Amino acid sequence: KETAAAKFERQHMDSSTSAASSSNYCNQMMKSRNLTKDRCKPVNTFVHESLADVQAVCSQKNVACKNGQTNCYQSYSTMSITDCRETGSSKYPNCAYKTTQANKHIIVACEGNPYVPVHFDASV
Ligand SMILES: Nc1ncnc2c1ncn2[C@@H]1O[C@H](COP(=O)(O)OP(=O)(O)O)[C@@H](O)[C@H]1O
Repeated sequence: KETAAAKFERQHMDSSTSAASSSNYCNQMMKSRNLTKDRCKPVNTFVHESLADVQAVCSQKNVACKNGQTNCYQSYSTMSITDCRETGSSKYPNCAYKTTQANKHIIVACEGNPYVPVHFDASV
Protein backbone atom coordinates (compact mmCIF):
# COMPACT_ATOMS: atom_id res chain seq x y z
CA LYS A 1 0.00 0.00 0.00
CA GLU A 2 3.01 2.31 -0.53
CA THR A 3 1.92 5.36 -2.58
CA ALA A 4 3.92 6.60 -5.58
CA ALA A 5 4.77 9.70 -3.55
CA ALA A 6 5.99 7.54 -0.63
CA LYS A 7 8.03 5.45 -3.05
CA PHE A 8 9.71 8.58 -4.41
CA GLU A 9 10.74 9.52 -0.82
CA ARG A 10 12.12 6.05 -0.22
CA GLN A 11 13.96 5.88 -3.53
CA HIS A 12 15.20 9.43 -3.84
CA MET A 13 15.11 11.44 -0.59
CA ASP A 14 17.95 11.51 1.89
CA SER A 15 17.63 14.77 3.79
CA SER A 16 19.74 13.23 6.66
CA THR A 17 23.10 13.93 5.58
CA SER A 18 24.23 17.25 4.47
CA ALA A 19 25.82 15.26 1.56
CA ALA A 20 28.94 13.87 3.11
CA SER A 21 28.43 10.51 1.19
CA SER A 22 31.33 8.15 1.58
CA SER A 23 32.57 6.03 -1.27
CA ASN A 24 30.36 3.28 0.15
CA TYR A 25 27.20 5.43 0.50
CA CYS A 26 25.46 4.02 -2.55
CA ASN A 27 26.31 0.42 -1.67
CA GLN A 28 24.70 0.97 1.73
CA MET A 29 21.77 3.20 0.65
CA MET A 30 20.72 1.21 -2.41
CA LYS A 31 20.28 -1.87 -0.24
CA SER A 32 18.82 -0.11 2.83
CA ARG A 33 16.15 1.60 0.66
CA ASN A 34 15.28 -1.77 -0.97
CA LEU A 35 16.50 -0.92 -4.48
CA THR A 36 18.44 -4.20 -4.80
CA LYS A 37 15.81 -6.73 -3.75
CA ASP A 38 14.74 -8.20 -7.10
CA ARG A 39 17.90 -7.06 -8.88
CA CYS A 40 20.41 -4.21 -8.93
CA LYS A 41 18.70 -0.98 -10.10
CA PRO A 42 21.24 0.38 -12.66
CA VAL A 43 21.10 4.07 -11.71
CA ASN A 44 19.44 6.02 -8.91
CA THR A 45 19.79 9.50 -7.44
CA PHE A 46 19.36 10.62 -3.84
CA VAL A 47 18.51 14.24 -3.00
CA HIS A 48 19.90 15.92 0.16
CA GLU A 49 17.49 18.77 0.53
CA SER A 50 14.46 19.12 2.72
CA LEU A 51 11.27 17.39 1.70
CA ALA A 52 9.49 20.73 1.33
CA ASP A 53 12.17 22.00 -1.03
CA VAL A 54 11.90 18.94 -3.29
CA GLN A 55 8.08 18.95 -3.25
CA ALA A 56 8.23 22.62 -4.23
CA VAL A 57 9.91 21.68 -7.53
CA CYS A 58 6.49 20.59 -8.81
CA SER A 59 5.67 24.33 -9.07
CA GLN A 60 8.96 25.31 -10.67
CA LYS A 61 10.28 25.25 -14.28
CA ASN A 62 8.16 23.00 -16.53
CA VAL A 63 10.48 21.10 -18.92
CA ALA A 64 9.84 18.14 -21.24
CA CYS A 65 10.24 14.72 -19.65
CA LYS A 66 12.55 12.16 -21.18
CA ASN A 67 9.47 10.03 -22.03
CA GLY A 68 7.77 12.93 -23.80
CA GLN A 69 5.18 13.70 -21.08
CA THR A 70 4.70 17.30 -19.93
CA ASN A 71 4.72 16.72 -16.15
CA CYS A 72 8.41 17.34 -15.45
CA TYR A 73 9.85 20.26 -13.54
CA GLN A 74 13.38 21.51 -13.08
CA SER A 75 14.50 23.15 -9.82
CA TYR A 76 15.43 26.83 -10.14
CA SER A 77 18.15 26.35 -7.53
CA THR A 78 20.85 23.70 -7.55
CA MET A 79 20.47 20.93 -5.01
CA SER A 80 22.81 18.60 -3.13
CA ILE A 81 22.48 15.15 -4.72
CA THR A 82 24.24 11.78 -4.89
CA ASP A 83 24.19 9.65 -8.02
CA CYS A 84 24.51 5.89 -7.69
CA ARG A 85 25.57 3.91 -10.75
CA GLU A 86 26.05 0.14 -10.73
CA THR A 87 29.70 -0.88 -11.28
CA GLY A 88 30.72 -2.91 -14.32
CA SER A 89 31.55 -5.89 -12.08
CA SER A 90 28.47 -5.65 -9.84
CA LYS A 91 26.87 -9.09 -9.42
CA TYR A 92 23.41 -9.51 -7.91
CA PRO A 93 22.72 -10.09 -5.15
CA ASN A 94 26.07 -8.43 -4.41
CA CYS A 95 25.01 -5.09 -5.85
CA ALA A 96 27.91 -2.67 -6.18
CA TYR A 97 27.76 1.04 -7.01
CA LYS A 98 29.90 4.06 -7.67
CA THR A 99 28.92 7.08 -5.50
CA THR A 100 29.16 10.57 -6.96
CA GLN A 101 28.10 13.66 -5.04
CA ALA A 102 27.11 16.78 -6.92
CA ASN A 103 25.22 20.08 -6.80
CA LYS A 104 22.87 20.23 -9.77
CA HIS A 105 19.34 21.20 -10.77
CA ILE A 106 16.99 18.25 -10.47
CA ILE A 107 14.19 17.28 -12.84
CA VAL A 108 11.28 15.38 -11.36
CA ALA A 109 7.90 14.29 -12.67
CA CYS A 110 4.87 15.06 -10.57
CA GLU A 111 1.36 13.59 -10.39
CA GLY A 112 -1.74 13.52 -8.21
CA ASN A 113 -3.59 15.77 -5.82
CA PRO A 114 -1.67 16.96 -3.98
CA TYR A 115 0.67 17.35 -6.96
CA VAL A 116 3.90 15.79 -5.73
CA PRO A 117 7.04 14.12 -7.08
CA VAL A 118 6.69 10.52 -8.20
CA HIS A 119 9.70 10.03 -10.53
CA PHE A 120 13.26 11.29 -10.72
CA ASP A 121 13.93 12.14 -14.38
CA ALA A 122 17.38 13.69 -14.57
CA SER A 123 19.88 16.11 -13.07
CA VAL A 124 21.37 18.98 -15.10
N1 LIG B 1 6.97 11.70 -16.96
C1 LIG B 1 7.26 10.54 -16.35
N2 LIG B 1 8.29 9.76 -16.70
C2 LIG B 1 8.54 8.60 -16.09
N3 LIG B 1 7.82 8.07 -15.09
C3 LIG B 1 6.78 8.79 -14.70
C4 LIG B 1 6.41 10.07 -15.29
N4 LIG B 1 5.34 10.61 -14.72
C5 LIG B 1 5.00 9.68 -13.79
N5 LIG B 1 5.84 8.62 -13.77
C6 LIG B 1 5.67 7.50 -12.82
O1 LIG B 1 6.65 7.58 -11.81
C7 LIG B 1 6.86 6.28 -11.26
C8 LIG B 1 8.36 6.08 -11.17
O2 LIG B 1 8.57 4.93 -10.35
P1 LIG B 1 9.97 4.17 -10.31
O3 LIG B 1 10.33 3.60 -11.65
O4 LIG B 1 9.87 3.18 -9.17
O5 LIG B 1 11.05 5.28 -9.83
P2 LIG B 1 12.02 6.28 -10.62
O6 LIG B 1 11.46 6.42 -12.02
O7 LIG B 1 11.90 7.56 -9.83
O8 LIG B 1 13.38 5.67 -10.55
C9 LIG B 1 6.07 5.34 -12.17
O9 LIG B 1 4.82 5.06 -11.55
C10 LIG B 1 5.84 6.13 -13.44
O10 LIG B 1 4.73 5.73 -14.23
